[PDB]
Amino acid sequence: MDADSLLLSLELASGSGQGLSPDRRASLLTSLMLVKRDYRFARVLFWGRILGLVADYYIAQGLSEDQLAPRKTLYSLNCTEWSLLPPATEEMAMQISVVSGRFMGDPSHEYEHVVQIKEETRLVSIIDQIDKAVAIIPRGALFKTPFGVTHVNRTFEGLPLSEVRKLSSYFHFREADFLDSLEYDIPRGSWSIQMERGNALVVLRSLLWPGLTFYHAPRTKNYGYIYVGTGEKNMDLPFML
Amino acid sequence: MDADSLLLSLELASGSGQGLSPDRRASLLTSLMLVKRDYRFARVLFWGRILGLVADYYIAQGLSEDQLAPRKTLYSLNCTEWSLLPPATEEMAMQISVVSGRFMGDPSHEYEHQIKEETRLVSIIDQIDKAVAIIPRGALFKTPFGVTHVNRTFEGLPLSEVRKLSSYFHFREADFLDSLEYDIPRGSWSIQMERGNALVVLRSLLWPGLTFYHAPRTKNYGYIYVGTGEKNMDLPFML
Amino acid sequence: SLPNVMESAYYFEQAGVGLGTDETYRVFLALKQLTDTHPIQRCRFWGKI
Amino acid sequence: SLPNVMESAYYFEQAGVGLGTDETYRVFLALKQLTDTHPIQRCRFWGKI
Repeated sequence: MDADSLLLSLELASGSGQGLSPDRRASLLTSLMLVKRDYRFARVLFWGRILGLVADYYIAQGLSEDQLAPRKTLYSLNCTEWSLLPPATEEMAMQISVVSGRFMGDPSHEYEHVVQIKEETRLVSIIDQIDKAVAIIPRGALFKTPFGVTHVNRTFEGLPLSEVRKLSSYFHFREADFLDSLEYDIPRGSWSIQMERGNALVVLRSLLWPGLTFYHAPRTKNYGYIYVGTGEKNMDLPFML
Repeated sequence: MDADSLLLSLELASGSGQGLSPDRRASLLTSLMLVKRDYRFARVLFWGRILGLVADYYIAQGLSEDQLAPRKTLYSLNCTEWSLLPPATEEMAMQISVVSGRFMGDPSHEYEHQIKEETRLVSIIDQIDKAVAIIPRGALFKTPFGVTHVNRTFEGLPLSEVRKLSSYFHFREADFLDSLEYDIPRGSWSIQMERGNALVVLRSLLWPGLTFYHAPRTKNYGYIYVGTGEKNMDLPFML
Repeated sequence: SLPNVMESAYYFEQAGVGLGTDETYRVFLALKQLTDTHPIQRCRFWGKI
Repeated sequence: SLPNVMESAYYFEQAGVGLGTDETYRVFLALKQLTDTHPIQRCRFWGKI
């Protein structure tokens, strides 16, 4: 969700069912635009909120000049108090496999396997394994220039209604007319496409990670994705569908 | 305002204060969608309110493919039944010059100064739109066929001429249409900003109750008149 | 015989949950239709699955 | 010392008047700054001129 547009982009009113209170949303707007000030991102986007158990982590992203790679991620327990996370990598992705369950509410918290897993490492890892293969770019928002993927489509007019139901008009945010569609030999039926708000809103739900809500207004250049959930992977999907 | 914007409740975020209630907002969304159904308007925009003494008029106009074409004005008293008003005339503008005061909310009401309340409503909405109805610079470009369409790459206004009245045009006949800065008394438009620089608010002073908004670097714009429904002739004393 | 679903939705918004004002008022009117249709002592917005 | 600005603003929304929840919550926080700064028995959001 683009930082300037959470008051425009209401997941809670869109049918996500969980989201930001006005206190939180207010703190997020001012604190995210100041996050743009401090660390010179070209764009700041609110990522979502991991519920946890004791305290709620509020997560934000910051993008450099237009590319899919430089995706810095943030966290805050009191919205305004933003702290830059370390970069993610395969070592921390592997390391958090030995831990399961809900997030706590304290970055200094440590688990036991005896390998020690900091809550901070769990946050950064789970954040990245969320963003790979759920974060939607709609068809047409981005293309690949021959000199690099920048090409933020300033002329984007949304998706026509015929293309919306198909699931092939939605691309991932991963480093892939150039990206991998949501049909990527993933578990079939892993996406719930919903026509909401009188056919003026397409609500997509990631069933590999419940709480992930993505939407775009049809025929319009508003789109964004947000994670309001538990933070654990729903591997359990193929038992359901 | 637009239906998408009616969902956003920018009527109240602009600081006009009066705005609309959420019950009315939902009812307007449904009924303006079906006004676009029953009348095949290219767009259906909520113009705001004329605040009366017994009831409040709820007004929306119909935009054809040509956005500057003479547009078909509607009214409602309960957000659901939309009644189509007749078009306005110079003669009908001349009749209500003897009449002043608050609207009544009863469209059948008669004034002895006879004048129908529909006459007042139609000519006041007409006079407001001719005098005051903002569009930003770049939006509503003239197609070469002699017809105006919404500039689909308007892309907002940058912050440099957001502050200037020259970057703001009217919804009427005058190739660019008619700048605000050729509109007297000088200073007849207030300029204000929302939180951050996310949105600029323009408040009409000749016609209080109008609050045009605009998000810079975004194609989200619109205006509503929520007010008394009379011209503030008192303005040059106050400036 | 309805509850004040909007007051509840207001507290829900304070906590950061609910379906938003628009959809919640729509559900409130639907519950009003339920009360009109059936002779029911209660009609509570249980949830949205 | 402070009033419940948000309950009032919710009823304002129901009546139709107000600044939206966002700006009203800002005004509530600013009133709290005024209240912890100054020795105020009772405070009230008078209006926006």
